[PDB]
Amino acid sequence: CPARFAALWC
Amino acid sequence: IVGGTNSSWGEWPWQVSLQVKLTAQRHLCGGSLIGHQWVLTAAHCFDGLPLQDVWRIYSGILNLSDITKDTPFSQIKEIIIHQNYKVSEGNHDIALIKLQAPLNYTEFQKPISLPSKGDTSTIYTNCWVTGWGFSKEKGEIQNILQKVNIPLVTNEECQKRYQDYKITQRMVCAGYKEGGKDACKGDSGGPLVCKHNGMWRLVGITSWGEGCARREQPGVYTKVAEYMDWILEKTQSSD
Ligand SMILES: N=C(N)N1CCCCC1
Repeated sequence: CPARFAALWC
Repeated sequence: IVGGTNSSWGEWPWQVSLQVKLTAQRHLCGGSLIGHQWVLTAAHCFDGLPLQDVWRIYSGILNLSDITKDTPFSQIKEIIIHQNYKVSEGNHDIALIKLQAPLNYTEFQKPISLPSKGDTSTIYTNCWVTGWGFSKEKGEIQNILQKVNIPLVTNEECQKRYQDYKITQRMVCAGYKEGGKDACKGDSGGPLVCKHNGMWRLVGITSWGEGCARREQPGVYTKVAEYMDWILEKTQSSD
């Protein structure tokens, strides 16, 4: 997942 | 949640904690109970995950440090990720989870109401975002469920802060120009709920934003009303 998303390893 | 406060019992009875256990157990994402056997969350919560046996879903829990070995939890029977979700793109960030057993409803474990298809969010003036995510960038998971009051912003104003992403009609944005209040890491998939005439409904699913609580960088949420045909079709077809 891209950095703009909120999961822990995005 | 940045700039929020501690919630009390029964305020957000639809909020769940989606956790995994491999050798250790950790909170990964939020979700909303929408039916006796259905949780609604974000598709990106499944990116980089093993198969679904790892998941433990906690409902009727206010405080994650109150969880023990004997605290009951739900397990996953089915994961339905939106067919058109692609991770690098980020559109249709929505997923259904079917639980292995239906939950009995209590004052601390109840479903959130859903909007109608065709809903303009202009009537929602009192909206809240909840979760156990970081309270700052480069922060840590919070123990007591946090709540914060955030205004919705129009898609036109949201789009100005985000080149080069397209803010579509299927998204809804919320934030302060001055920042300081926002969702953050660990809040993914949780509810954006608005109270209208005494009742709460799910308006958005926590999805993305730049960092957390930055000035002029609103949080972006999947607009639930724009997926109500999908939600109804998938839950009926499964059931
Ligand atoms: N609203 C913000 N800032 N988010 C959404 C959840 C993932 C991290 C960023």
